[PDB]
Amino acid sequence: MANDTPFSALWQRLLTRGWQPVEASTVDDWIKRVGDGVILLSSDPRRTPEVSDNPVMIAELLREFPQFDWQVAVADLEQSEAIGDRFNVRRFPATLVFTDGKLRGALSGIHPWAELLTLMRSIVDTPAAQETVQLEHHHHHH
Repeated sequence: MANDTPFSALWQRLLTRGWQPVEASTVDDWIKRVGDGVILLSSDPRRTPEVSDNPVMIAELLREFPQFDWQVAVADLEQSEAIGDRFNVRRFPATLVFTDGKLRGALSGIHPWAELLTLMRSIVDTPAAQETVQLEHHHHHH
């Protein structure tokens, strides 16, 4: 891993709320380790009035599924583009649904509650089993 790096005060404020800062590359190993969790991409950008969203409702989501212990990560602004591409969310703000150490999908659309429950539940209906392929190294050379 790295040494942890707060890019700016605008960034570090998210770390004050919590969550792990991940990259498009190192998110792979992160997922396999945590098993169950959600990655927050670069969500809502600035507008003009305070009609923004900001990740505050993701907490109640997490606590609504207390069956698993979810780890939440943040994909910065840059990593979100590569990560979004990889998980086929195109390039739009969405939460990545990871359970069982495997990808369930993304949450693009469905913003208010009620519908979110059934929509997400439809995807996380039944638990599964992961392929289990964790190649970790100490020092092969670097």
